[PDB]
This record gives sequence, structure tokens and C-alpha cells, in this order.
Amino acid sequence: SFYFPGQFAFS
Amino acid sequence: VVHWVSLVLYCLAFVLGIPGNAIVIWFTGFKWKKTVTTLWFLNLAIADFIFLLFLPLYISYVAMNFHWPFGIWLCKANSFTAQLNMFASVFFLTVISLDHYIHLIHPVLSHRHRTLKNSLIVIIFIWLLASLIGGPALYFRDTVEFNNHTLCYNNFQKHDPDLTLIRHHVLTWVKFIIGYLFPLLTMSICYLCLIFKVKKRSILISSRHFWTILVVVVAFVVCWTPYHLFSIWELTIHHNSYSHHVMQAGIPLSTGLAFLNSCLNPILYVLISKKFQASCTTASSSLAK
Amino acid sequence: TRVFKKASPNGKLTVYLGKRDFVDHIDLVDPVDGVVLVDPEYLKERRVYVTLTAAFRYGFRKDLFVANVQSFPPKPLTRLQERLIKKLGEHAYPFTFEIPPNLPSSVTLQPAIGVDYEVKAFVAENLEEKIHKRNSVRLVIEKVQYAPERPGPQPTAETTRQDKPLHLEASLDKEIYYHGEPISVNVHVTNNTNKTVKKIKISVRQYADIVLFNTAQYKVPVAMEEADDTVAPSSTFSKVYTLTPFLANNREKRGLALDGKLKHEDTNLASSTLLREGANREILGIIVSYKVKVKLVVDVAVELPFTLMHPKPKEEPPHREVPEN
Amino acid sequence: DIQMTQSPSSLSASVGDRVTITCRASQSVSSAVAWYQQKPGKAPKLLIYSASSLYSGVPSRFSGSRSGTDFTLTISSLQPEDFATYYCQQYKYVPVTFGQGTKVEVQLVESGGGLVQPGGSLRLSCAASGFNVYSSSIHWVRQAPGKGLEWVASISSYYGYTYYADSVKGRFTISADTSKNTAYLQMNSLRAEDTAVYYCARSRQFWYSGLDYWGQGTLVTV
Amino acid sequence: VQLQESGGGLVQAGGSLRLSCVVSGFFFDTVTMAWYRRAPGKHRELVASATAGGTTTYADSVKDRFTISRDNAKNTVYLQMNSLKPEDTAVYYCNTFVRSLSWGQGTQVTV
Repeated sequence: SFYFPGQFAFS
Repeated sequence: VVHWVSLVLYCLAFVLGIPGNAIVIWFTGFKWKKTVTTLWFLNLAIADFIFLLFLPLYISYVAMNFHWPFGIWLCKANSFTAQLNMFASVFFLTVISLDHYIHLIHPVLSHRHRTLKNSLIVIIFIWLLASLIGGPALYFRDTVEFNNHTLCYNNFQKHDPDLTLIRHHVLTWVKFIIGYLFPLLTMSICYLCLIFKVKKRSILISSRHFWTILVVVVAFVVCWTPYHLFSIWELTIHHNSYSHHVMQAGIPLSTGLAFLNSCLNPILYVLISKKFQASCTTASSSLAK
Repeated sequence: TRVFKKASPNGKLTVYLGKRDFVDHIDLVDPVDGVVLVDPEYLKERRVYVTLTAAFRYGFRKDLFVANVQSFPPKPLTRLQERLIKKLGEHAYPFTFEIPPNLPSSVTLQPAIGVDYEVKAFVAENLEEKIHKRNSVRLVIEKVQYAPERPGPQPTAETTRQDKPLHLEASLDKEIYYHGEPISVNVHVTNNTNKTVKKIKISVRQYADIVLFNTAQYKVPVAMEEADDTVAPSSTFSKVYTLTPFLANNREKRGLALDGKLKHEDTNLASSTLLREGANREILGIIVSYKVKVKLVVDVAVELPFTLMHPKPKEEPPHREVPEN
Repeated sequence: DIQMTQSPSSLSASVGDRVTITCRASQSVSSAVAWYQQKPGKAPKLLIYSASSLYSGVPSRFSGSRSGTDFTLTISSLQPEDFATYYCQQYKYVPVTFGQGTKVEVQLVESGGGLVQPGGSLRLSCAASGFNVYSSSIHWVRQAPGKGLEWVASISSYYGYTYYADSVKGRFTISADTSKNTAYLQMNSLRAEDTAVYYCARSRQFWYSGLDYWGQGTLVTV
Repeated sequence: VQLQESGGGLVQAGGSLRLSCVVSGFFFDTVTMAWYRRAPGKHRELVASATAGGTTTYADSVKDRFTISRDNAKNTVYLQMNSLKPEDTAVYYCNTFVRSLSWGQGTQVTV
């Protein structure tokens, strides 16, 4: 839906 | 104000660690001039130092609108160094726990196996393993620009026609393994068995040579669990609709919480008990026959 | 006689021992005689104690045998003790010890680590004090065994692993062996199977049946002799081989058991410790044994136990490199 | 180092009397002092190996005693086959030193030796039989014409240790052939002072107790 | 540890000697140090006690004959000899009563 990146933290 | 506490704690972490790491590494090779224990402490100190080498960039990133005015290429290198140093620190804490288990319980086979060449080869093996874990996770990295928020979007949706959306769980799950299955379980079991093992052997002498095992594991777990639980929360978010912009603000704190034990390792493993800068000969006599 | 003595860093409490070498007979251990000399002063109310400790240094310090004797306030006196009493004077307090049997011998692992014995004297009102190193003596003694006069039976082994499945038989010239003496083996082989042998591997190992918390059987080869002999089916081959274990080629090896060391000087290979028939097997100490393998790869092998010890000395072992430095 | 001095330089006596030879040690050494008897034109023979213990084979008439550093040799009776030179030797340190000599008035075979021009090289072989190289220590001792015995080099194959005298360090090399049970001494840069009778002798590797067996002699003239 | 002492010489009979015994590198304190004699061809025996306080005990053969005193200021032990008998000739050593010091060369006296 919103397609949040999901990298608010370092990989 | 939410980002303010993360920024101030992250700044305190740098102040606690960078002087601390420098103090440690400056005497890892000077304490007794060498030993395998100081060697592993030295290499863990390196891991923490380069972990905090790119930390200023990250703390600048997280505080102000999560915008990244460092080009587009530097996301890859920053993520690579951060993840590699994080895994290196975790694995080195695990191998220190294993060394404690070996040297405390039945310290009989350690003497013929604690060779310097073995330490060098295991260090090389662990470094290459960390590098080969970091490779695929850092090579697949990019950046999306959504209103000045040029976050380092790696490939979280539809990298290439060759790739699919099947990575989104697995790349985290094995990640969740390296952060939960290996460190947490092994540290817990080794620490517990060493704890009640010394009870029956009475080797536990209280004060020095003890009282340290408890703190090192609780801080590690409380710092490292939030990251993996947030990854699992994102995996949950992937399905069952999106649960709103709520949360996801403690992550700078949680990683900052992670930052905390990065400045805790130099202060307690090596700055305890032993510190330096902080029998006549047998003769003979006469005897009447 | 030239009795041995050691003085503490403090100007008192000298300890006299006739010899720092106690023969460990199979059934009994030689008593630790001797006297301790102390001035009339500095002992107005305090009491003198002498402690014999059997430890297992591996750096903590695991304790095996602890014995304590009270000398001044209070058994017959030996001939050596009587002479020491006459020479030193009235202010000499004799002390005697009786080491229980089946205790581990003095032996260390080459890098210290191993089994060491120490005689320590005390000056305190009781045993519940944290005495300093200055007001004490730490003299290391030894408890070693020597080769028995009666020779043992000749070792023999046999294996029939794959007509006739690769008959193998080995024997030794004699059971007893001295340090440095060559070892002769027999590799009499009567092969009958179609498979042929390529290399004959003959090696002498040094078992360390050593237990601290769990039993272990570490394997340390001491000597190798590669053979380039091959045989044909239905053929007979038999020739003798010569082996001589020594420390010169075993310096690089880690964990090798070496004889007890008074100081940082080097010693030879640890002598095999022979025990009594039966008895307990959980002795918390280093247990050294030797045997030679005859391995024929194509992999049949045999085991030939033997004892490597020293003959009975005449006067005393020097316990040091006689041409030192 | 340690210099050993013998009080009687030349002693004269008859048959059937008690003679005493006094040996003084420069340093406070232990009872590790050995006594040797050398007939003219023959290798020295060990008599006492611990300053108090008599070697097996020699008559009981010989005896020794120690008091501080006062090692001495006492002979109860002087038999006709007793007139020889007696040397006092200590073996508590690597630079073993022999006495100045007191005049009273298993086979080892050495090979090689001869007229060698100065600055040349020569190799001496010591055929040893009846014992193992690893179970014994081979020592090389030279005797200048008219002078006392002097230690040259030694090898301990068990520990792989080789020792050389300060006057032959580097120029001399000692090796042992375990397969042939032969000890080899290599002589290089021959100066004028090397003219001496060289003896190859073997001593027990474990618990050194003096030089039990001696060679014959392969004197080198330069 | 050097244990250098002097004061021995040719005395006919009944002559004062006043031997000295100075120790360098070791502190007297409460350590009791005695005097020892070695007759020629014999062993070493005890002469006095010379403790920190004043309680002097001498051998049976030497009673009211030898006077011993020690002063800690210059770290030296003093011994007196009077009425020399002809059996009193010997090499006089001096170290701790516990014999915790190296046996240095001692002075030789004759009667």
C-alpha cells in the first residue's frame, strides 16, 4: 500500500 | 523532542566510546606486549572503532528529517561498514564467551590448543565470514527521493526482473538468525552453564574473576533484541495492512541503544581487576658424618 | 653430606632438607624428613607450622594432598634429623611427612603446567591468617619413580584384518627401556591377500591419561620412522627397525609431558608411571604411558606397550643441567 | 671463569706411603669435581666422579674429601703402577677447567690428524662403539705438549645442544652421526697454538658424572 | 650481602681483639645474627646470640669469655675477645643466627 522503505536503520 | 533524546544519547555514546576505544587499543598490544585474549580484545576494539567511525554521519542523518546530503553512493559504503562492524562485534563477543568457557571449565586442552597461529586463522575466518555476510546485504543498496527524504532504500520492493519479492522475509530471517540464534542462545547457555558449573567446583572466588558475567549478557540482549523485534514488526507490517506512521521513532533510540553497548565494551571487559598504570636462592650446608 | 637448605626473604625461618628427590616406590613413599631453624625471637607467642601441598598448577591451583604438622609446642627422629639437631643446636624443630601411596608423580607439560610439590613453613597463631610471601619459604621437591630390577615380559601383538587376512605380528627386544636407549621392533609380515602394502608407519606415542575434571586420553607422537617397503601377495617380509625417542625433535610439539622441573631448565621425556594392579583410576594427576604402533597402509596396526624410565641413581639426580649456562 | 689450582706441582715419594694432592677451586662450586689419572703416552682415566664417590673398577686405595672448596685426593699406599699425572676437573659450568697437573715421582677410535699448514682446515672423526649417541655426551679435549688438558667442544644429541670454548668459538664445529655412532669435529683457521693431542671422550648424557671413557690420540701439528 | 669483616691477627695470649662485622645490603632490624667459628679440620659451631634486645647466650665452652654487642646505627656487629686459650684459634664467620646469609670468607685468628 504505502510502500514504506523499511530502512529507518542501517542494513 | 522524540529525536532529541536519541540525538543526545547517541552523542553521549560517542563520548563514552571514542576515548574508551582509543584508551583500550593503545594498550591492547602493550599489556604484557601480547596475548590471544588481548589480541581478540584488540580486534573487537577495531570493530567498535570503525563501527563508530561512520557513526557521526548516521547520527547527523537520524536527527534532522532523516535526509541524506551525502550523495547516493555513500549509502552503500556506510551501510556496509555499519553492518560489518556490528556483526564483527557480536561475533567477537561470542568468541570471547567461548574462550571464557574453554579457559574456565576443564582448562586442560586449552594449553595445547591456545596457539597464536590458531588465533590468527580463526580471526581471518571470522573476518571473511563477516565480509561474505555483509556483501549481498550491502551490494543491494540504493536510495529513493521522497520530498528531500533521500533515505537509503536498498531494494525493499522489486530490485530487478531477475529478483522477486521473496527476499523481503528471508534477507531478514537469516539476519534474525545471525542476531538471535547464534549470539543470544550461545551466550545465554554458556553463561548459565559456566555460572552453575563453578558453584560445584568452588573456583568462583567472588569480586574479581566474577560479577562481570551477569552485566555483559543482560546489556547485550536488551540492546540487541529491539532491532530484531523491529525487523519482525516490519515483516508483520508487510502483511495485514499498514499500521500507520506510529512507532518507528524509537528505532533511532534502539539503534542508539545499540550504540550504547558499543561504548560499554571498552569500559568493562578490559577496565576491571588487573591494572598497571591505573625469594632467596637455594644453597647448601656442610654436615658432620 | 652437603644437606640442602633455603632461606626466606626475611632473615629467619631457614628450612633444611637432605635431598630434593624422594623415590616413589610402588607400595610406599619415602618420608619427607628434615628440620626447620628459627631464632628464639619473633616466636614469643606465635606457632610454627610446616605444610606439604600437592598441587596441579595449570595457569588456578588445584590441590591434591594437604598435610600439616605442628613443630614447636610438641614419633622417633631419623638419623638425618638427629645429625641436623646436633649441628643446628637446640632451636631446631624437626618435621616429618608421610605421602600416601598412588599419588601422581612430579611431572609437567612442556609449554608452568603440571604437578608440583611444595614445602611451606608458617609463623602464625593458627592456620586462619593471610600470611605474606616474605615470611615463608616455597621449596619445590620431587616424587619420582625408577625402573624395577625385574624385567617384564616381552610385548607381543597380532592383528588379522584384511585367503589369510594380512597376518601381522610385532615384538620388542625387552619390556624395560631407559631414556636414550634405542628401541628395536619386529615387523614380521606374511601377506596372503591380493592387496599389497605401500607404506609401513612405525611411531612411538606418549599417552597422557590425565584427569582434572573429566578423563582424557591425549595422543602425542614422539618419534616417526617412514618405511618404503612393499610386499607381494603370498610373500614373506621381516626386518627390524630402530627407534630412539628424544626431546630435540619434540621441542616444537605442545602439550608434551616432561619430567618435573625445579626451575625453568629443560628435562627429558616424562617417565612412564607404573601403578599397582587394580586400585582406583580417578587419580587427579598426570599419567604417562608409552607404546609403539606398527601400521601397514594398503590399514592394519598393532599396539606394543612398554615402559620408559630411569635406572636407580647412585647418589642423587642433579635436578639441573650439570654444565649449566 | 673458574681457575683450578693444585698445590703440589711435582711430588716425589716411595712405595708404601700416604700421599695427598690438594685442589683449590676459584669459585664456590658444589661436590661436582672429578679426578683423573693419566699415564704418560696414554689417555686419562677417571678415578673419582663426585669428589666422594669411587669409580667402578679402580682400587679402593683412592679416596676423596670436600670441605668448603678444598677438594683433595688421598692415596693410602703408592703401588709401583701409580706414578702418573693427576688432574683436578670441575663440571658445574660449561667452561670446564682441568687442574694444572700433579706429577708423582666400549671402544672409542679417533681418525685423521696430521701436518696442516696454518690457515687450513682439518676434520677429525671419532668412531664410537658400545653405546648410543643419544644416551651419552661426546666431549673433545686437547692436551698441548707439556701442558694440561683443555676443553674444546661438546655435543648433547638428546637436547640438541652444542657448546664451544671461548678460544675455538666459531672456528670449530662439532657434529654427531647417529646412524654411524660417530662424532665429528671440524677444525678451521688453524693457528700456531692449536698444536695439541686431541682426545675424543664420552660422558653419560643423563646426570653427568665425568668422562668415563677416553680415546687414544690424533695429535695435530701445524 | 657482601659480609666484609676484619680484626684478626697474631695474638700470643690474653689479648683484646674487638672483631667487627658489617653487613651491606641487608638491614638488621629484629633479625638475630650470631658468630660462628670453624676449627682447622672441624666444622662450624655457635659463639653467641646477639639478638635485637640485650639477652646474650654463649656456648658452654665460652662462658664469661666473649662479649658481643650490635649497634644498628652503622649496621655493624662487634665482638670482644679476652683471655685467649690456645684452643680458641679458628676462622670466625659472621652472619644471621638462622644462617640465611651467604658464607663469606672469615677472619683467621691464632693464639
